[PDB]
Amino acid sequence: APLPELLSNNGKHALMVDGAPYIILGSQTNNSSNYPDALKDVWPSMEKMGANTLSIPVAWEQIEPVEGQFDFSFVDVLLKEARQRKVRLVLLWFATWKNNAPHYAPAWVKLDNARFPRVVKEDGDTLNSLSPLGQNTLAADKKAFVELMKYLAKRDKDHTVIMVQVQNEVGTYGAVRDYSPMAQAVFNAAVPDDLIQKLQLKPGTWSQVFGRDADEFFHAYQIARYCDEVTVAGKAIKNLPMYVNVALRNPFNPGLPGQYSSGGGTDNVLHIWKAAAPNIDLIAPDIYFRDYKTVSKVLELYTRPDNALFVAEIGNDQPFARYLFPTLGKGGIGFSPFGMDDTDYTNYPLGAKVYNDETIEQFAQVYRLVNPMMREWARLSYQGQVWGVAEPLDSTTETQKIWNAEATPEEKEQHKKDRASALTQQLDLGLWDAEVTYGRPMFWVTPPEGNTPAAGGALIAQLDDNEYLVTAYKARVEFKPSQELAGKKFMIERVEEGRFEKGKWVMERVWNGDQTDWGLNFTDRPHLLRVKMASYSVQ
Amino acid sequence: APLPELLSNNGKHALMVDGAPYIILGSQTNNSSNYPDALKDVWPSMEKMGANTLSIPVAWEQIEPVEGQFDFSFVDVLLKEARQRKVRLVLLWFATWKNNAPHYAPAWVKLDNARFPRVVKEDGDTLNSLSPLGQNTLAADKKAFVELMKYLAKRDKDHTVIMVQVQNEVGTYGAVRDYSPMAQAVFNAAVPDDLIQKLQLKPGTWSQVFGRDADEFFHAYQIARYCDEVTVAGKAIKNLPMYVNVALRNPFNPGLPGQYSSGGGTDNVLHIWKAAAPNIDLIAPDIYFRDYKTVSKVLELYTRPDNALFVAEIGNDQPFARYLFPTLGKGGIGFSPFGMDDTDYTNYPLGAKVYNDETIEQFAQVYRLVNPMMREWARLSYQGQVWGVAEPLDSTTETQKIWNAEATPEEKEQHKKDRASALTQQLDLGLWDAEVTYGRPMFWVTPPEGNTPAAGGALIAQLDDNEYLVTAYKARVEFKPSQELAGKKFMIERVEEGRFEKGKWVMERVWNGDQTDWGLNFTDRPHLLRVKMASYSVQ
Ligand code: NA
Ligand code: NA
Ligand code: NA
Repeated sequence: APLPELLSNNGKHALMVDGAPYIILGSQTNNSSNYPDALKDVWPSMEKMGANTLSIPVAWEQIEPVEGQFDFSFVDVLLKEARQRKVRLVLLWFATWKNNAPHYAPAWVKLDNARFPRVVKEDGDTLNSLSPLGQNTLAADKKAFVELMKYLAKRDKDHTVIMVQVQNEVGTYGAVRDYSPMAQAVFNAAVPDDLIQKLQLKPGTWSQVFGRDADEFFHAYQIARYCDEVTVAGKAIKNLPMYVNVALRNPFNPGLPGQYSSGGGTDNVLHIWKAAAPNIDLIAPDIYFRDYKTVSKVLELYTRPDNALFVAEIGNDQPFARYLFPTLGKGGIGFSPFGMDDTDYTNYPLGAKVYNDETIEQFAQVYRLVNPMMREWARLSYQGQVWGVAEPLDSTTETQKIWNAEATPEEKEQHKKDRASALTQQLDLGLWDAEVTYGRPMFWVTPPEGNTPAAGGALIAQLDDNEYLVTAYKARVEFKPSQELAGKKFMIERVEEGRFEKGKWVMERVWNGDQTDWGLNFTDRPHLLRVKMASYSVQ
Repeated sequence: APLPELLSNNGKHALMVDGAPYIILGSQTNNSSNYPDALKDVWPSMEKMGANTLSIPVAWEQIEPVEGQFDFSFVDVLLKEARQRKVRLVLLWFATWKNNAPHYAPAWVKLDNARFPRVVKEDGDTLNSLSPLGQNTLAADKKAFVELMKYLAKRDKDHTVIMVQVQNEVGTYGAVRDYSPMAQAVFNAAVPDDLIQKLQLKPGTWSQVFGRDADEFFHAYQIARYCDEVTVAGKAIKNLPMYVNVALRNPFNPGLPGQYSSGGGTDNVLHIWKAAAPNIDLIAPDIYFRDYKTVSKVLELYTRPDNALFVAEIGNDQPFARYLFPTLGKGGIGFSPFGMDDTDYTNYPLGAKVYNDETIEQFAQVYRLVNPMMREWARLSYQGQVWGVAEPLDSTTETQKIWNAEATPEEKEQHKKDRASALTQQLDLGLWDAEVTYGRPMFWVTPPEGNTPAAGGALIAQLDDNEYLVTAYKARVEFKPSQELAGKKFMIERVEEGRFEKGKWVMERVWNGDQTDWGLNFTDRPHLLRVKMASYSVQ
C-alpha cells in the first residue's frame, strides 16, 4: 500500500491514506495510557465514539529507558490491537518537550543537565525546559526517534500508523528564550542567511533584524530547527507525514511570551516556523478555548495555503463537539478530542468534569454524520467545494440568565430578535445559498432560539452546479437562489436520503412534503441528503 | 503454622499471622448474630466489604447454658464457614462484662447475686454490674473461658481464630467502684506491692496513695486483675493474642467516672491497666465519636510504645471510613467497623441510619486500597516508616451552611482561604515532604474546598531514601524537598502504578504528564503508586 502523505495543491490539502483523501475522526488518550495494561481502558471509548484513528503517546523514556537499550514492546502490542480493531494510529513522540518540559525523556537525559542543558532565565535561574541549543540533546532525541521509525519501517508495512507528532507542545513557560552563555553567543551572532532570504529581510544580528520580537523569534527559530532535524532524520527512515502541535496563545489577547508557551507555533511565529522547518508537514492547534469566537479565530489562523488544518487536540467537554463542523468546512483533515479513555482522570477545567458514556456520546453523534461518507467527503473537500458551520452562540451563562431575568419586557423582545439573527448563518454555494438556523420546530417558521446546550451544525459539499450533499445536526438548512432570478421561480427539485456503498450513491427515501416545506430539519439522528435545486420559467 | 502473636519492638508493633505481619481489615457483627442461623446474614456483607477478618461474639450463656454442660456447636459451624470463605476470626468473649453488665452470662450466673455479686453503690443500692472482687465469678468465667480455649486448641490448629477479646467494654455505669463491705475492706487495705513498685510510688492504702483518683483507680485495678487472670488461664491452653476493648470517655471533656464506664481502660487509667494486666496484649479503643479532632486524639492516646493500636470497633456510618488512614498511619494493626450484617438492626445514632449496600461500600472503597498490598504494608509499618492522614474537616453543618450564605463577600473569601488551609496537611518523609489536599480538580491549582461528605485520605510508606509507596482517596498528594536544596532543582523521577504479585512489584503503567503535573490525584478508585523523587544539579 502506498505511504500516507500530506498533499497541498491550489491552496487546499488532503491527508492521503491508502491512496485517497482521509479524515481523521479521532480520539486521543490521556497522558498515562501509553502502556499495554492501559489499552483495555482505551478501546471501548474508541468503539463507542466511532473514531477511526487513535492518537496515543510513545515516550522516549519507555523506548530507551537505558541508553541505547531499546524497548518497543508497547508499540508491538499497540499495533496489533489497533489492527484487530481496524483503526489507524497517530503516534505522539513525547521526548525533548512535552508541554515545555522533559518529563518523558529517560532519567539519564532529564537528570543530566550538564550533558542536556536547560533554559536559563535572564536573572540566572534555571527552568525545567530543555534548551533547543543543546547539541547533545538533539543528537540523542534524533537517535531514539530514528529507532522508532526503523521499528515502523520493519513492522508496519501496511501503515497502521499514518502520521507522527514530533514532540508535544514545545516551548518554554516562565521565560521567552534561553539566556545561557551558549544561547547568548548565538543570539549575538548573525541571523542565519536562509531565514533572512526566506523572510525578505536585511541581514543582521537577532536584535538588529527583529527588534522587540528578537527573543521570541529566536526561541521559535531554534526550536523549529531542532524539530525539523528530528523530523528529517525520521523521514529518511520512513517518510510518514509529521507535524507539531501548539499550546495556543489567545489570539485576541495573548499576553506575553513565557506566560504562554514561548517558541511553539503560536500565531505570531508561524512565518518563522514555516521558514525554519520546511520538512514538518503542518502545525496543528490544540484547542481548549470553549467560546465560539475564539475557536473560530484559531481555525482561521491555522488554516492557510501553506498549512493544512488538523485539530490535533480539542477539549472533550460537550461544547467542543460542534467544532467538528467548521473544522471540516475549512478543509480540515482531522479532529481529535483529548482524554477519551477511562483511566480515571479528568482534565477539567480544560475538558469534561466527568467521564462517562454521555461524554463520549456528544462526539459519537457528530462522528455518525461523517463516518458514512468519510472518503467521499475527504475527496470533495480536497478537490471541490465544501462548507461547514457550528452554532455560533455559546450556551447562556448563569450571569446572562440573571441579566436576562432583570431585563425590561421591551429589552427581552429585543434580545430574542438579536439572538435569532445571531443564530442565522448564510452560505454562498454558487448559484444557490443556504441559510442555517438553530433551535426551532421542524414545521412552520417561528424564529430560532438556539439549542440548550449549544450544539448544532451543518456540512455541505457541492456535487454539481445545482446539487449538494448535506448533513446537519440540531439545525435547519434552507436553500434559496444566490442571485435574483429574472422572471424565473425556484424550488427544490429533489431531496434524497441515502448512503454511499462501494463509492456509489444508494437512495433510501425521498424527502418531500412536510420534510421539505420548511427547510431541511435535523435533530440528533444522522441523515445524509443529496439536494438538487432548480430554477424554472413561468413566462 | 506458627501461632499468631503480637510483637512489640523499638516502640513499634506487629500482629504476626502465619509468620508475618498482618492487618485486620475487619467487620464486626451486631450483638445478636452469634448463632448458626444468623451467619447467612453476616457473610454476604463481609464479601461486599472485602474484609479479611470477622469479629463476632461467643457468649458464656451459649457455651455453658447449664453449669458444667458445655456446648460448642456455634463455634464448630463458625470455624467451618469462615474457612470455606478463607477469612480469619476474632472471637469476642461476652461473659462477666458486656457493656458493664452480665446479660450474656448464663442464667445460673446472672440471676444468683449471692454467689456472683453486683457492685453496690455508696448509698447501698445495687447496680447490674458484677463486682470484680467476686471470687466465685472470676473462677466460673475463667473455667468457661478455659473450655473455649481448649476447643480452639483441639479444633483450630491452623489458627482460623487469630485473636480473642476478653470481655466486652468492662466497667460500671452509675458508680465509680464497688462500695460493698467486701470491696470496702480491700479499698481500706494497702495498695498491692506490685502496683506500687511498677508505678514508682510510696506505699499506702488506696486513699493515701491515689487521693481524689482512689475510687476510679481501684475499680480499674480490680477489673484489670480479673481480666488478666482470665487471660492467663486461657493463654496457658492456647497462647493466642488477647485484648480488651474500651467504652471510651471523651478525651477532651470526659465528665465523671460512672457517667462514662468507670474502670475500663479509659485514657486516665491506662497506666493502671498496663501495670495490673501484663498478660493482656493490648487495650483497644471503641470509637463512636464522629468528629475528626476527637477521633484523632483517641488514636494518639491509644498508640503508645507499650500499646499497639487496634480499632476494635468503630461506627459504620460514612464519616468513619476515612479513619482507616490515620489508623494505619500510626502503625495500627487493624480496624473493625461495628454492625456489618443484615440482621435488621441499626445502632443509629452511633452508626448508620440505614443498612444497605451503600453503607458497606463506603468501607469497601477504602479496604480496596489496602487489600492488594496488605502484607507489604504490614511489614513496612512494623519495620519501616509509614504515614496516614484523613480529611481533617468534618462535613459542613446546616448551621455552618446558613452562616456561610449570610456572610459578607470579604468574609466568604476569608472563610474559603481558612478552609483551604485547614484542608492542607504536611508530612515530613525525610529528604522529601508530601502535601495532602482534599476536594479539588485533577488539573491546575485551584485551592481545596473539601469533599462532600468529608471522605478523603492518604497512605504513604517509605521504600528508600527517595522512593515511596503511595495510595490515596479523594485527595491530591504532592511531593517537595524537605530541606532547601542548594543550587539543585528537583522533580519526580518516576511514578509507576502497579501491584504486588508473590511479594514482587509488577508495573502496570507510568503516570506522567497531566497525571503528575499537578500532584498525584486520586478519586474513589484504587491506584497503588511507587513514587521516586530526584534532586539534580543545574550548576
Ligand atoms: Na453566489
Ligand atoms: Na525532613
Ligand atoms: Na525538613
